[PDB]
Amino acid sequence: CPLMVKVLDAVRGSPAINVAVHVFRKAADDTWEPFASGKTSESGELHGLTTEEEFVEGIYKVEIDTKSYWKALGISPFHEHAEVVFTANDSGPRRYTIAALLSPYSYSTTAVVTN
Amino acid sequence: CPLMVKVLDAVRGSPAINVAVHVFRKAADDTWEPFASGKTSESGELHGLTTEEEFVEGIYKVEIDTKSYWKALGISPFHEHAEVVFTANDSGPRRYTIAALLSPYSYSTTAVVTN
Amino acid sequence: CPLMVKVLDAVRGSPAINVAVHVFRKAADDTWEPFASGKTSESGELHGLTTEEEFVEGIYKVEIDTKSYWKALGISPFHEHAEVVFTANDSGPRRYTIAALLSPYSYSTTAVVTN
Amino acid sequence: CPLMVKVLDAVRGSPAINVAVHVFRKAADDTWEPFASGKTSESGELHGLTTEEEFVEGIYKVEIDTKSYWKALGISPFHEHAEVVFTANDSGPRRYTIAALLSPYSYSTTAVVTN
Ligand SMILES: Cc1cc(-c2nc3ccccc3s2)ccc1N
Ligand SMILES: Cc1cc(-c2nc3ccccc3s2)ccc1N
Repeated sequence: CPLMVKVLDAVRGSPAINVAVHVFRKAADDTWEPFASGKTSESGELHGLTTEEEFVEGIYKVEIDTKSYWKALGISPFHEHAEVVFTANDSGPRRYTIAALLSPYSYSTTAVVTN
Repeated sequence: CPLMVKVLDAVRGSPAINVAVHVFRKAADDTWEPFASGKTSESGELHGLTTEEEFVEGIYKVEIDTKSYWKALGISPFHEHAEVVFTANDSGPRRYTIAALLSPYSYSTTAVVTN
Repeated sequence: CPLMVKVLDAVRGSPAINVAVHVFRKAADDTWEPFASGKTSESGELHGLTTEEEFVEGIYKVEIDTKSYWKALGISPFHEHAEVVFTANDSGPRRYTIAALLSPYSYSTTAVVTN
Repeated sequence: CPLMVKVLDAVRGSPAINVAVHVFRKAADDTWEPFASGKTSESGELHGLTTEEEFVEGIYKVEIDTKSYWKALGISPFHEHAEVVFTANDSGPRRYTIAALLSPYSYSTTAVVTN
């Protein structure tokens, strides 16, 4: 509910299906601890990463494994992955959608924060 | 069902709400005839523009009235509107989503074509 | 000099070379009159479209012929072209760079306005 | 010369000036070692980060300090920074331009790779 990831393919004009996504939370020692992960669905979406109880304020990193996605399509890509790093705050809207639009040599990302 | 428009605001990190959208279809005389229109919802989406029966193959133009959107937020914009021009074909997937991500001096658009 | 167009290819990570560009200006009768045209160089850039004297106040449309670009590379893209429509020089003369980043099913455009 | 960074502001339609950029290279022990750093000029560009001799094969991370950029302009943005991670020079030496287009809740990045 509170954190969703959506991935789109700008070459095929389609959801980016079966993309691995890893979420990390910054620890007190300034290391990235694993938090949640999954693979995007047939709709390009990854739901159920976390719960309101566990998604406390902090710095989070969403890593989208774009290189493996392009390699599986036979397309040489530029990036190792796409990383989205942000602070979650409780004074802001409650639902976070991290969206990424992928091309072999480019990506765009935006946050949609609602409620 | 066959044609949906989704608009996002990259300044606020939100759906772009109440954006006027006008759809045109190219006529035989190479003029743009009005086809469908509406305003985006609270989710930034505009549904119900057309039906499968009416959405025949042809060249379509989706005009998103970005200038009025930014002016209503007190932000000086660059573009008069964002225009998305494309051919609809029956050999391709059946549902078209035209997505646009808006900033005052920039926009990005992508097509998600599924089924 | 006062109007430059730069086009990049997000699939190859390269300038988009030999892209046709047509510029129009809205006339008093609300028709798009031809204003200037050209093709991008090896650097993806198109210079020398107009002069300070000729580039008067008005509403301009920069049409970037993306479909022909992709088709020549063996890709059947979504868009017919990318159109950038804006009011120019209404505060006085300015220098405009219209940049476009192209993918088969997506494009992004931004303006850099100086002076 | 072999590595350049260019940053644009999609809110103002201008180069993003005085943006801090830190480059890291992955070491044999899989740690990110500092490689180069600098700030964008009035043109939004950062030149002279490295040399052909020093810019050997490896995995590099270009960290663009977008949060500090927006905060200085009175905007509380979403991202901590924009990170661009890529393998460089594995086919031989190349010239890399990392471009980023910034909005408060979104960024786009592309690579132009030549030679
Ligand atoms: C980064 C980016 C994202 C999008 C989209 N987000 C969403 C989010 C939810 C549903 C459809 C879409 S489509 C569209 C254009 C760009 N550039
Ligand atoms: C990431 C991105 C970058 C650009 C631009 N790169 C350059 C590089 C050199 C000169 C002008 C421009 S403009 C345009 C659109 C997007 N989305």
